[PDB]
This record gives sequence, structure tokens and C-alpha cells, in this order.
Amino acid sequence: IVNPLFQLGLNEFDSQT
Amino acid sequence: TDLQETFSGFQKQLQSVDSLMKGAIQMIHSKIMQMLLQSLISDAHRILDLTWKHVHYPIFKYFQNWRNRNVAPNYAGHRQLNSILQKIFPQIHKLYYSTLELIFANYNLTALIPSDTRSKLNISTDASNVLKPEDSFSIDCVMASQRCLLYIGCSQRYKIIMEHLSDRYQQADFQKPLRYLDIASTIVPSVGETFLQRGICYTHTKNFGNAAYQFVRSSLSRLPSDAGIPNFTNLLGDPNGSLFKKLLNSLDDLKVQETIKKRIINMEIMEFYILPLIGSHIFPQTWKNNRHSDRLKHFQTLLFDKIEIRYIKNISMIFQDLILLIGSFHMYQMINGVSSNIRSIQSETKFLEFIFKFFTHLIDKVIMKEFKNCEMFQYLAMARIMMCWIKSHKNVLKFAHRSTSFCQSMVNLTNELLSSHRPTRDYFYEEDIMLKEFGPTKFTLSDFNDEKLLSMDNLPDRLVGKSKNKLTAKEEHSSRVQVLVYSNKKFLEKNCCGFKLDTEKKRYVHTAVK
Repeated sequence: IVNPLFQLGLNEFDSQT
Repeated sequence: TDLQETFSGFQKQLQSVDSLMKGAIQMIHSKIMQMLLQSLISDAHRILDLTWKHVHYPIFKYFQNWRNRNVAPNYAGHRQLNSILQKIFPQIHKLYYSTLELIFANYNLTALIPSDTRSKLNISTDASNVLKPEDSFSIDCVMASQRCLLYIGCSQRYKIIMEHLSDRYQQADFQKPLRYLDIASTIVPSVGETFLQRGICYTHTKNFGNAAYQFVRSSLSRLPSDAGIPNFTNLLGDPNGSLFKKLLNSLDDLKVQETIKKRIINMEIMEFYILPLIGSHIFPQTWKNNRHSDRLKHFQTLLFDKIEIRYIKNISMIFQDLILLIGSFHMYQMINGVSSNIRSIQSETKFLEFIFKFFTHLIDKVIMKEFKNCEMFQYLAMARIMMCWIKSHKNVLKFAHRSTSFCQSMVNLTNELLSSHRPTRDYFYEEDIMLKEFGPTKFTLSDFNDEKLLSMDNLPDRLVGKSKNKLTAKEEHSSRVQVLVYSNKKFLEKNCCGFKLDTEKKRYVHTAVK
């Protein structure tokens, strides 16, 4: 389920989500 | 399951154990090498972990215990047990390096690993031999390699300690294990244990700020070490921790040396004097009850003064201090738990206030004096890191938006930058590389849009700063300027301290409705 290698693929300052 | 039983047996065999001592190791190594062959021509990195835990670690531990018989001298002791050690160590080293050589001989790792990695390991050089970056097997191979580099590192550290006469160690004594650990961190930066072992090296040279920083990195990486917080705590939170007691001795040595202003002293003050400040926020009781407890205000004033007056030759340590501090806020939350009381909210708020005090000091006295500096990446990199951290946590964003000093500082910086949409780039910068898989910035600095990088060639090299398109230091500085103006404008958009863009001046000014 969890890949330990660095993955570049996956908020910018809004208080409200 | 059945595999676990086998390695437990290796351990028990060796516990019972001149020559037959080497013989036993050789037999066990022979079986393990065979498991690893069957695994590599998900078991691989697991086989190596059981190898360290059940075979190697218990051996190395025994040499430690015994070495500590010497120091509490035993001359005849030193060379004798150093003699039997040198009978065993080349085999241990071979078990791990064999596996590396095996791995690199069968498979091409260039889709996952920086190309120059083979070179760095002195490993010499089919279409299907190239591992695709998404297979389970490809992950297993890289993890196996990372383990080999990790346990070579630990073994090297252990050897150096035994090969040493005193507990005095100069800086470069651990250069060799640090190189292996550096490579291990590079290929899989998510693994906290690599940072932990690096920090352990720095405890020997009494670089306790470097140690604390590495301990923090080890606790907050995407796959953290369980020993991360215990070691951090042993250093900063446990009145009886061996590391803590040593820290206090270092603070003693520095106290009597504050009059000297050689660079080496300025640097050590910046490495050390932030420690009691962080310590007192996370572990308040520990730092109210020691001989340095009444010097807390002194630590901060001298730290801040050194930063203002001596940043030029010491900026690299100031950079480290920033990341340690950011990380330490999350150390605080893991160690002290979710805030609930009015008192626990205020304690947590007090730490955040100190952190932003550090930020504004950095901005006002350092970055503002160096925002044009194209030679040193650290100045604008520190600003990127602040913003990337702030955008990553709602509570931190809210505090920052309501901080008048911090908003004022970013306005001043942004206005200087403007006087000099989302930016892109072709590769990672120094600060990106350093913080890969760092939890507080969400594992990657997301101010740039690195969206397209994944569709570009030589991606592993790109993500370690290597590419055909390398920009001048100036261009890289220009790129940081753009991303900072962009992030700062997004941040300022909803600040609560009255700052707004004057659309005639095209600069940020302070406003009110009356």
C-alpha cells in the first residue's frame, strides 16, 4: 500500500479548506 | 513467519559463540547470501533487516560492552579485541557490499536512482534489464540497496569507535560512514533511520546541534525512525540522558569561550544556543531545573546577535537552525500531544510566537540584506521554506496571517523583490533536495508547479539537481525570486494585518478603513 520511494506526484494559503 | 524463526536461530547460535567464531559467521553468511540470491534473481530488504538485528547488531553490541570495560586503562584490552574485530569485520562488510554488487550487476536502476550512483559505489558497468519505476520488484531492489548502504554505515561507525583509543573524535573521523549514509539518504530520503544513524555519528564528535537536527529529520521523514523521538528526548528532555548531560558540558565549554570571536566559535554558538530555546519549549521542566536554566534569555540574545552580526560565513548553520526549528514545532506536538487545556494552547502558542520571532529576525536582519546575492542559495531558500511550511498547516497559516511582525517582514521582502502566474523549472534546487520527504513541508516544496517534471526525461537526476539544462547561479536566483513573489502574493491575499497592494505604486502598503 505504501511506496517508500520519492514520488513527485501527489492548500496555497486559504484559511478555509 | 518461518523466516523469522531462522534468524532468531542465527542469533542464539552466535550468542553461545578464535577460529570457530569466524566459522560460525561464515556459515550464517553463506545461508543469508543464498536467501538474497533466491530473492533477487520483497524478501530482500527484509532479509537484510533480520540480518542486522539478529546477526550483526548483537555482535557489534558485544564489542561495545567490552570496549566499555576498557574505558572504565586497559591497553592489552584495546589491541586484543581490536584484533578479533578485524578478523570479523571484513565479512560483515562483504555481506552487504556483495548484495549491492549483485544488484547493480543484474539490473539497471537508472529509472529510479541517480545515474552517478554506480560511480560513487565503485561498481563497474539488456533492454529488459532496466527496472520500471513502478514494479514491486524495482522498489524491493532500491530498498535492498538502501539497507546495504545503511548497515555498511552503521558497521563503519562501530568500527571507528572500536579503533579509537579515546572518546575524543575530530570532525572527519566519521567521514566514511557519513558518505555511505549520505548515499543511502539520497536514494530513499523517506527512510528516517538513515538520518538517525547520521545523528549518532555527530554525537561522537559532540556536534549536538547537528545531532538534534538529524534526530528531528529522522522523526519527521515520510517513513520515520521509532528511535527518532527517544534520541531527541535523550538529548533535550531527559535530565538523566547521557546525551543531555553531555550537552550541558558543551554549554559549559561555550560559556567560558564566549569572549573569543573566531568564526569557529560563532558557528558553534549558532549550532548550540538554539538548543536550550527549543528544549525549554518542548521540555519546560527539564530546562527549569539545571545549571543553565537561568541563562535562557542569554542564549537567545547571543544567538540572535550572532545571526545578525555573523551570518555571512555561517549561513549554512543558520539554514540548518531554521529547519530544525520548524521541525521542532512538530516534535512538540508529537511529544506533548494534541492541545486541549487553555494552558496547553498557550504553551503551544508561545512556541509558535518564538518561531515567528526567529523568522522575522532572519528576514529583517539577514535575507533583507542579501536578497540580491546570487552566490548563496540559502538566503532565498530560507524564504521558500518558511512559505512552504506555512501553506502546509492551517493552524500555522492562521497564526502567520495574524502576525503583524511577520506580515510586515514579508511585505518588506516582497517589495524589494518586486523592485528587482506560477513559476516552473526543469530540476530540483539545493533546498528541494535537502528536504525531500520532510513531513512539515509535506514531503516536497510545493511553491513551484513541478507538474511537468514527471513527463520529462532523466527524472531521477532532475530530482537530485542534475540535468542537461543547468542554469547559472544568477538564473537560479531569478527563479527563486519569481516563486517567492508568487507565494508571497498568495499569502498576503488574506492576511489579517491590513496589508494590501497599492495598484498605482504596485507595492504592498499598510491600510485601514478609517
